Amino acid sequence: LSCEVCEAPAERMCTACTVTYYCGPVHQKADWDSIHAKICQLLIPLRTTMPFYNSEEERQHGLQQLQRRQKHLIEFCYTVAQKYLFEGRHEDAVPAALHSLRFRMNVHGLSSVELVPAYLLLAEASLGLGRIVQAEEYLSQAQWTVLKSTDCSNATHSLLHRNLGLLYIAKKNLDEARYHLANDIYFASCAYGTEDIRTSGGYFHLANIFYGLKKMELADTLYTKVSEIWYTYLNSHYQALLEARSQQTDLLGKQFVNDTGLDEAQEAEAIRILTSTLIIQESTSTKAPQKSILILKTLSILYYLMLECSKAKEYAMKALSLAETYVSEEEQRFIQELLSVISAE
Amino acid sequence: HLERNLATLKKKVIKEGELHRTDYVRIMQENVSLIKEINELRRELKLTRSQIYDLESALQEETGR
Amino acid sequence: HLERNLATLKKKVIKEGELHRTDYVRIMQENVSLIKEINELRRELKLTRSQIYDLESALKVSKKQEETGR
Amino acid sequence: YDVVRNTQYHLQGHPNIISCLCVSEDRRWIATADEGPDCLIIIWDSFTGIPVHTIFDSCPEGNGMRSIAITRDSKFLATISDSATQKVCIWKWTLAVETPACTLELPKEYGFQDNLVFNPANNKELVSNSKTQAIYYCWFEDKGILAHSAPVLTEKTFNKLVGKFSQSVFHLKLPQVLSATKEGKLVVWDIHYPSSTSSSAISAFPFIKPRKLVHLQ
Ligand SMILES: [Zn+2]
Ligand SMILES: [Zn+2]
Repeated sequence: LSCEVCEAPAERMCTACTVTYYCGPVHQKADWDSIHAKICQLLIPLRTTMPFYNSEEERQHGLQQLQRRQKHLIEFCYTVAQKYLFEGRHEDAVPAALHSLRFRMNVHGLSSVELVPAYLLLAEASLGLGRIVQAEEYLSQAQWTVLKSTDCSNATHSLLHRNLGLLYIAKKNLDEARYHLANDIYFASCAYGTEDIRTSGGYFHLANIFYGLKKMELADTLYTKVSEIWYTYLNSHYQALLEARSQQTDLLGKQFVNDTGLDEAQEAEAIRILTSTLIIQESTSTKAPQKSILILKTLSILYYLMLECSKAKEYAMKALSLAETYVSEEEQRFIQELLSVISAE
Repeated sequence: HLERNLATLKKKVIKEGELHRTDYVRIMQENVSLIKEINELRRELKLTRSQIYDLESALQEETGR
Repeated sequence: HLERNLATLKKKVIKEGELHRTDYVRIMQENVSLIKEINELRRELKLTRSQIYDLESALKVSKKQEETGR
Repeated sequence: YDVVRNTQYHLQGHPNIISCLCVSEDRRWIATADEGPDCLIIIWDSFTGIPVHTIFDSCPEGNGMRSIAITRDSKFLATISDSATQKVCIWKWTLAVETPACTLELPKEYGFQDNLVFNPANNKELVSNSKTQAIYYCWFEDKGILAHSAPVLTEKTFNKLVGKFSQSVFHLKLPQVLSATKEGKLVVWDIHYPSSTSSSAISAFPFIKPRKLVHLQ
């Protein structure tokens, strides 16, 4: 046996669960935070070896429900890992990712494409740790898998190319960074369509390269494309919510749920993208403050749909003050309406 | 032969149905008995808590109107 | 047509009997589950009751309008 | 009536004595009926306290609605008329509807039907019983059909006394209907829904089967 979380020794028991194994206090603490704050005990129902399911239907039922629970927690762990990578908590990401990988090994087997998402998260954490060659290990595995893969979807391959690009981005060739992110953007565009937030994430990394190249007009163009995507999606939700709340009233009445419809990890990535986009859009070209107003609107909408009320208010107030000098009344009246909705809700 | 076989088979099947119904209701009666016994047991716990407190202890407004 | 009568009877009744026995198994699952939890109760409760009797015996030993209407 | 303020609030009359009432689960809404002729079904908002809503002229002969439930879902109201043969009708009260959406009338044999309840796990299921018969209902709005079954219990089901029963209700989690008895017993039913081969035909509307009887006190 080993410390499953790192394959160092099982130096200590997981007193929370007995089933988890730690190389003493540092990984004990980090894995406690990472998986046990999220679910802790639920792994115990996974870890327990079954008693005899006595008939074919009992075996089938027990396997099906165990496996589907395993899958559900596999995906929740992978979402948690993604959020820890977006939150920068790469230490906490390392347990969550390694667990999700090992459970994918157990259900799917090492050969599966389903590991490729986890392998790429383990690259991403390694690059958060600067362990470039370690990330190259898991990208190597993924690359062989996908090159063999009989069925790799457009989204899956977009993931591969995106992380390949990120790995070279830690490397030193901007040409490769563009080449691979471009492939990611293509495969996102054909899977999702051209206005998806994930495509925009590709465009964002491309913009950051064009900013590093100081190719201000192309970088700003990419930042515009991304900002417009985020705007359009959040507008789609915000408009639909207000329109439905307006549309009709029986005497029963109703109230609709204020909702981002996002993954919390997608919300964290939205904040990371929009914030970096705003700062780079200003520093490349303060000559277009209206694009800052657009990003402030975008974030204020996101914050309202979250009910991140404090930043929703602050960023709406900023947008309104800038829009009064810079922009037509439509901008100001939208931002006033959004503030009135935040303050009422 | 073929007919006499078919007819006797159908008769056998009908009594098989009789047996199936008989056992089904027998198990239903079992389930009833178990339910009763569960209730009895759950009730029987109720008393036990009460007394121990006594050891610790040992150590017309209508007419007003 | 006689052979069709045979085939229909055989298949229908075979499925009927399989259904009825598997339903008996389904109800037997509940039967066993209840019997288990019943006997768990009966043991743990009778233990508790007896130790209550012991503790109550020890407790016993160790502890040793009308005028206004008028 | 408010105990602590010690003040009454009032809902203003009917053409007859009030026969039956049910309150919405949220206690926003209160519905009421009166007996006798000319009956009106009248519904109310708790927290206006001077609300109005009404169904006029619901039944010509019908001697007022002798039991009535409202959806916890709050979309529908459903009613049982006093009449020599009783009516069952469903009402889209969220609309200003003043006529039945769907209707059925039932044999006398079931008897006075005077308990009715809505299913919190459904929008298209209701239960009702008399002293002496119990009934399951489902409404197929796309068909525009309301279907009923009222099967007859007898000693044979358990070789036991069962006698008269009072109220019936939809189970917490299972495809089941409960009935409570004067006998100290509960009765439970399961519902069976059109098997796929039936779907090509009458698809005989969901049937109720008396799976179980137990004595509780
Ligand atoms: Zn543990
Ligand atoms: Zn370690």
